[PDB]
Amino acid sequence: SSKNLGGKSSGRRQGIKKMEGHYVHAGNIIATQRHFRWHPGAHVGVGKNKCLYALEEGIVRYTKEVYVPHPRNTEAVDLITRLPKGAVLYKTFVHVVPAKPEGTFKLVAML
Amino acid sequence: KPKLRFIERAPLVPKVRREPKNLSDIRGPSTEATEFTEGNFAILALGGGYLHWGHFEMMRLTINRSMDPKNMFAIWRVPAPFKPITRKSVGHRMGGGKGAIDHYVTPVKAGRLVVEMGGRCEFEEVQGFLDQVAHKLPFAAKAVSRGTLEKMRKDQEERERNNQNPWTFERIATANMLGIRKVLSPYDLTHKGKYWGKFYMPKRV
Amino acid sequence: YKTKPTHGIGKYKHLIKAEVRAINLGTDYEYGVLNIHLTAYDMTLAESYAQYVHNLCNSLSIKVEESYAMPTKTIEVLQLQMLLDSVLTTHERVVQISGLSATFAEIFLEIIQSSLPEGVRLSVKEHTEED
Amino acid sequence: RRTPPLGPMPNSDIDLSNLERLEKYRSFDRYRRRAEQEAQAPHWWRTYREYFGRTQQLLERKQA
Amino acid sequence: KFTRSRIPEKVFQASPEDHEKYGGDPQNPHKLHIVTRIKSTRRRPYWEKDIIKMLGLEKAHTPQVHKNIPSVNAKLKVVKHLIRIKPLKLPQGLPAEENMSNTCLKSTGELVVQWHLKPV
RNA sequence: CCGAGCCUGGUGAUAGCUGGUUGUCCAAGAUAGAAUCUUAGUUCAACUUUAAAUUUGCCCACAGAACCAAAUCCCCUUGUAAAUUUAACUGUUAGUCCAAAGAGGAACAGCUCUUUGGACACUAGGAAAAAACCUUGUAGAGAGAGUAAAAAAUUUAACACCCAUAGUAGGCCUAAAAGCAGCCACCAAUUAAGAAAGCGUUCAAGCUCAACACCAAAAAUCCCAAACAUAUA
RNA sequence: GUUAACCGUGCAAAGGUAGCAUAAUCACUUGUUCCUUAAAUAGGGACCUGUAUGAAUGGCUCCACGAGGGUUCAGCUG
RNA sequence: ACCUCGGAGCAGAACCCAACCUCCGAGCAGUACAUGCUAAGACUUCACCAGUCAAAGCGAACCUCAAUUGAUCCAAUAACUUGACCAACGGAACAAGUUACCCUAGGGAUAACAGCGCAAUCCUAUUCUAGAGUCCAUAUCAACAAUAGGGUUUACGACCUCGAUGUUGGAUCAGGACAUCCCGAUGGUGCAGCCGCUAUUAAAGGUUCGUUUGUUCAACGAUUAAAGUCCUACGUGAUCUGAGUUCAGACCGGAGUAAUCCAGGUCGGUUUCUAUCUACUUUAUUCCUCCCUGUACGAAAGGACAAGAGAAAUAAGG
RNA sequence: AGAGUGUAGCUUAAAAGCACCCAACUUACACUUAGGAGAUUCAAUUGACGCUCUGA
Ligand SMILES: [Mg+2]
Ligand SMILES: [Mg+2]
Ligand SMILES: [Mg+2]
Ligand SMILES: [Mg+2]
Ligand SMILES: [Mg+2]
Ligand SMILES: [Mg+2]
Ligand SMILES: [Mg+2]
Ligand SMILES: [Mg+2]
Ligand SMILES: [Mg+2]
Ligand SMILES: [Mg+2]
Ligand SMILES: [Mg+2]
Ligand SMILES: [Mg+2]
Ligand SMILES: [Mg+2]
Ligand SMILES: [Mg+2]
Ligand SMILES: [Mg+2]
Ligand SMILES: [Mg+2]
Ligand SMILES: [Mg+2]
Ligand SMILES: [Mg+2]
Ligand SMILES: [Mg+2]
Ligand SMILES: [Mg+2]
Ligand SMILES: [Mg+2]
Ligand SMILES: [Mg+2]
Ligand SMILES: [Mg+2]
Ligand SMILES: [Mg+2]
Ligand SMILES: [Mg+2]
Ligand SMILES: [Mg+2]
Ligand SMILES: [Mg+2]
Ligand SMILES: [Mg+2]
Ligand SMILES: [Mg+2]
Repeated sequence: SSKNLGGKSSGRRQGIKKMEGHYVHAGNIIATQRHFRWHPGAHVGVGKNKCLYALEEGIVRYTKEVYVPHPRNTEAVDLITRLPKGAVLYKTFVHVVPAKPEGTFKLVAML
Repeated sequence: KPKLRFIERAPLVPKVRREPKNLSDIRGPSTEATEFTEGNFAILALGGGYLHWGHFEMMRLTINRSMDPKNMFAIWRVPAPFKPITRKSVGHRMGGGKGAIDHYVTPVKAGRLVVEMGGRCEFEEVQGFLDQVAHKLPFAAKAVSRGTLEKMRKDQEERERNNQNPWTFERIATANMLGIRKVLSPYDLTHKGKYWGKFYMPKRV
Repeated sequence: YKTKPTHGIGKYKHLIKAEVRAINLGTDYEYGVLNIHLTAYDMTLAESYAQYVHNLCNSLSIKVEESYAMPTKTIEVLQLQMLLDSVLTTHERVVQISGLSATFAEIFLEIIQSSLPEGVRLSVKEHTEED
Repeated sequence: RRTPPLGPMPNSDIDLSNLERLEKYRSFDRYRRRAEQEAQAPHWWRTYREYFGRTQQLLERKQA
Repeated sequence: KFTRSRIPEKVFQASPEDHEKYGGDPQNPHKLHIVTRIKSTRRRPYWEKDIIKMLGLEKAHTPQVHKNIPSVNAKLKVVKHLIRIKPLKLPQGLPAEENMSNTCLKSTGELVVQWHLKPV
């Protein structure tokens, strides 16, 4: 008969959309997941899904940085407290090294 | 207590999750108990295979019968049976889910030492019944002292070194000389020529 | 990534342990969970003493697993001569201590003795109790 | 594949067999400080920095 | 699963013995390969076939020239069992404009800019 | 020829089902998945064909893709020649074996189900015959040439000759247990012979041994090429 | 509970009565026993957990009759 | 049994990935009431549909949660909005049994018969010596297990055949294997003799008649030297039977409201073919009797081989 | 009598940073907030007082 029934769910198609070095315009989704596999860094936002999106035009970069959580989020704090006195956690981040300058001064007129 | 203790069939706390039959616990050489631990003689398993409770019982009994308990002792080097095995009822059509659990079995790999022996004795005294045990067992097995084992290893090493055949298996594999990886397994880089399935060709190199 | 050289830089769970006998071996020794029962008549005093003990333990790199308090026993006594009542109370406060190597324990005991407050009594014994 | 690390990994020296003898950051502040220090150090794995970035007098003072 | 075989680079390192066996020297290495195909692209993976095509080795036994340089070498490695790689070596000077027409590839890999049909 | 007559008409009824579908020649061309009263079908996708516009497309190297094996993605060079879009369509959308990673089943199936790669459903040569193993593909004529894969090897168990007296029928235990039912002890005389290692004794007795001396096959019509150890790779 | 008259207890509209019974009657089933045969998974007669018998769904006897289906003495006959 | 949705494994490192594979769960709840309005740029459950995320801006402050859901048209509604366990969950606005009285179109894409594969089950032989066998593992039997082989059974699979490969038994005729039931020739024996048990070798010859029974089987009676095991499309229906069994009639029990049904029982129930081709159509065993003999052997009970003579029986040929 | 030297507990600090102490939250610890205390042993890289170590 088969006692087990139910798990016929498809794959979520999650993962990295933009790998390191890829040029990225503002608003594009860099990477999608459940549970922070990758974290947001410079010029990278977060949705409600934990999906990372780019906040500026330029090159995506991945980097191992030091994890220091917000003091109001409690679990992380607890974990930190638990750790021995020389250790630091480390975590993988996604930055967007911005390409163009925010703007340039151009000549309007000679008054 | 110098005597093989009772290895009861199944654990006392059984497991409701049915495992899939991964045969990779048979395939290849044993990562686990290759070397000794305070026992001069042993039964070396020269091949992979699952040990039923019956086999265990046999091992226990024969040794006990032909043991000199004051002068010698014995140890299990294999756990009690723990991998469950589902058999379906007699003569069912295919499908309708996975079958119910029947019996439990320890996987042994080649290179494992199954039973260990020690005490005031030579290997010549212990050979007789250990050989019998080996014969009884469900794989290539060999009654093996420490010294004997060492000798065997040395011989193997020599073979590896000596051979005038320029073409080893390893060389052909890793370099991918004939695109031969289209034939070979991905495990045939670590195992090399020596291991095929549960079988371990000890001569070849 | 796994194939990268940086693999497992985020690994933290081996730095945390998220999961009793008296081991007296041969040259390395351990007393098993010693309960220091601080019995006294003043509520404050016993507490103070307990606190001090705890502090000492902390200083000395010794674990303090439990530091509970036991209930106050109302020993109601009739002062016989004209019945004059005197409802006294005895307060027991505990500080459990695990690991302790040969030389340390004696020293600790000595320290405790030195520090003993005015009208307070000790009892150092094993954990096997029913609260 | 399983390449070895280029230089020394972080959190390698401190672990040991006995975790429960060690001091631990009972606070947040200490941890934060440590993190900052780590950040300040160079490392070998790329990072944010890679891509973006008398006696008499004393005596007198004391007297004062 | 059959896979796209990654080959370690201890395989591609010439020993002194190897050198002795074959012709070449480690200093002053050959510039150019003659790369001949000696095996079919059938009964093989598509990638290999593609590589072969790229190399210009559709015809067997019909040699092509190539540069002895990393990218090309990598490609060759992908299909090295399908092929015979031998160094192009020029005893006489390499072709000018007057010679061009008169050339001959030969066995033993040599271009030979004087090609007469007369004996010595 | 009645589960509801026969005839004519509606009726060229309707058939996701079967059968059939006619001159020549050339060219490109093989099966990810989706829903579905749907799994004998179909619409979309995917692959495929044509005509267009194009600018990159394959192959890729450092760097990079997480905490609780084999590889892959990404990817400049380089070797190459195409891929993407636009316009127009049909047809495939009931597959097989082989290698490899697995799952179900008996670590059964020419079994079933996924993935990765072959091959076949396209010619040829081999593996006896042979779809799926190997060698090999772009074509035609030649009474030319060099090659590729490509022919299965093995034959097996002799083994010792001699010589054995004693404290002692050790104690203990046992109706009796004598080297040998079970324990403790295992000392000791002569060159040399265990407080006995096989049998054997109801207990004894006799036989040895240790020691001196001496030096792989069995099934059903009829075995299945014929045959061959010797002139130079 | 005492093979049970009997007792205790529940549910029901009533609780299968007379009869007949291994039947042309789920299975167990070659049920058990007497006759029949040298020999009987057949036939006849008895016994009765038929747990799925049974009363105009007709129950049970019985005279005649039946190309109905079984068994059989004798005679006979390729 | 399942049918929609979600998490983990199979699927170990970008996506993707199955089974009537293994395991957990969902068909909400809580907090808000700017859960306002707009809008660059992306992801996407391999299509579409559905889903996801979101910079800036305007307007205001100073969402949690893994799944927690349902198209169109229709309804209800002044309007905003709200309607399904349409759970067969991409949903037909609303429909059920049965057919052996059946029919049609197909299918060897899919079963029963047979073959073929495989060999779990089944049978056989070795290995191993625990244990039985007053003692003694191997006269004989034999546990745990090991290594082979077979293709008698029950299955499993679905590769040939559904523009038909016709079935259970029996008759007829038998070809074959040997894993020998008898007949021969040996070895061992817990073989004195007679009987035996066991192993080697042997397939020239043979392997009964009845009661019951649709039956192979099975039981029983009488014998016999013996009344072998199997294969051959469960040998053999263009040679036969058709008692069973696969139809239309009918009863008993039961199931069902009923039509009707039952891997229940029972009475009844048409078996067609002139041979085109291949193939083919005259090559001694055994039992008993008499003696040997009431001898060998055995303490007695009992009781032989061989050698010889005579009678039969079947089979083959007249 | 000789050797090593010599920043408060400690330091590839140069008057630092960690250790430390009292309160208030705390059962207590821990955290946190308020406070608290501290040092170049002394004379021009040299010498003379302080320890540690080895002798008598
Ligand atoms: Mg899943
Ligand atoms: Mg799926
Ligand atoms: Mg029509
Ligand atoms: Mg259809
Ligand atoms: Mg073509
Ligand atoms: Mg529908
Ligand atoms: Mg198949
Ligand atoms: Mg199939
Ligand atoms: Mg050609
Ligand atoms: Mg003797
Ligand atoms: Mg009945
Ligand atoms: Mg009759
Ligand atoms: Mg009539
Ligand atoms: Mg999409
Ligand atoms: Mg905004
Ligand atoms: Mg539906
Ligand atoms: Mg649906
Ligand atoms: Mg009928
Ligand atoms: Mg029909
Ligand atoms: Mg078929
Ligand atoms: Mg069949
Ligand atoms: Mg015995
Ligand atoms: Mg058919
Ligand atoms: Mg036909
Ligand atoms: Mg025979
Ligand atoms: Mg037949
Ligand atoms: Mg016929
Ligand atoms: Mg009739
Ligand atoms: Mg006929």
